[PDB]
Amino acid sequence: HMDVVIASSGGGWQEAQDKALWAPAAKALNITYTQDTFQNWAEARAQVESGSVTWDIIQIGIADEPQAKAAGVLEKLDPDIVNKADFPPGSVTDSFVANSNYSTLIAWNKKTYGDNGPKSMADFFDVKKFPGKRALWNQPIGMIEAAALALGTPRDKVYEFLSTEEGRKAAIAKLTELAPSVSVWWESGAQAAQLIKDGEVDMIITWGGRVQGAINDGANFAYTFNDAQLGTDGYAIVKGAPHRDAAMRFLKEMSKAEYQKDLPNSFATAPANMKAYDLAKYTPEKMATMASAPENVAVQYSVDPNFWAKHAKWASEAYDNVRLSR
Ligand SMILES: NC(=O)CC[C@H](NC[C@@]1(O)OC[C@@H](O)[C@@H](O)[C@@H]1O)C(=O)O
Ligand SMILES: [Ca+2]
Ligand SMILES: [Ca+2]
Repeated sequence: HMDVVIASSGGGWQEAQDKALWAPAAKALNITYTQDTFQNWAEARAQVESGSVTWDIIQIGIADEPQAKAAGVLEKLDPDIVNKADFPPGSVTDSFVANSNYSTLIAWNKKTYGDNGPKSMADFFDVKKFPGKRALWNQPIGMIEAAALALGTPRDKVYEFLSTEEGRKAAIAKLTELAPSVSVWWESGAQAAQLIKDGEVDMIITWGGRVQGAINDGANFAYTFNDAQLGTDGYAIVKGAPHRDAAMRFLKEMSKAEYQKDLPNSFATAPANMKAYDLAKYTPEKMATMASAPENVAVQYSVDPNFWAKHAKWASEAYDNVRLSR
């Protein structure tokens, strides 16, 4: 009840944040903290709506931020919590501080397809060319866009296509056509990593760090950055946080280059603080696994928070219908 409560999505990703950021920053500030886990920012909304907020810091996505901010779920962060020039443009708002870049990408089972696995969203959606069990997230960010890409939309026109009612309906129709081949709608990064380790799916759209972690654990899977979504993860403080002031100081400390440099030590993620790269001096081998590496960025498209700030409610309901058809 006296400790700052920080929450992310568990598994290897939470363990990496706790080791590189939370435990060293709390030690430097001589403070005590408690961890929690959640999969959707709507759980932070529920706390705000119930009138009993227990979480202080929440780890959310860059495209969750406009929605959460509009719903009054987030506190406004103190000015100069970070220097905006040290982070990618748009990754730091008045209610969010980025901690990393990651990819929502295609991974496939080498026992099923060998080296000849799906290398694009058109291939992921091609049950004729690639027969097998698919796994998709139970939340729509990266999933609606995957269907738009599968329909032939160029990566740079994804959100131009999803700007019309016609494009949005076509993306849902493409997901509905794929739905009978979707054996599991994964709910957490650790569950997606477990599906990969057990070879329970033939192909999956999930986060790069989770995929690489499963492969490091022995999974006979391969993956590509082609047609992947370049995402941004970060921190926000819950509106009415019981330890708001202490949380603000903790978030300021953990955003520093000295902690950020250690974030990809074992977990395949890309630090958001640009000064971390100079401090750590990552090997080319290390850089190649990073979502934000130039060669990887070249075959990706960035998530658009402006799209999600407008059509999240529609996407949630329509995507729920696609999954509820099973
Ligand atoms: N930054 C990273 O490298 C990790 C990427 C990825 N994070 C995705 C996430 O932030 O997306 C929005 C929310 O669903 C979160 O629960 C989740 O941790 C993961 O958990 O694997
Ligand atoms: Ca994991
Ligand atoms: Ca990951």
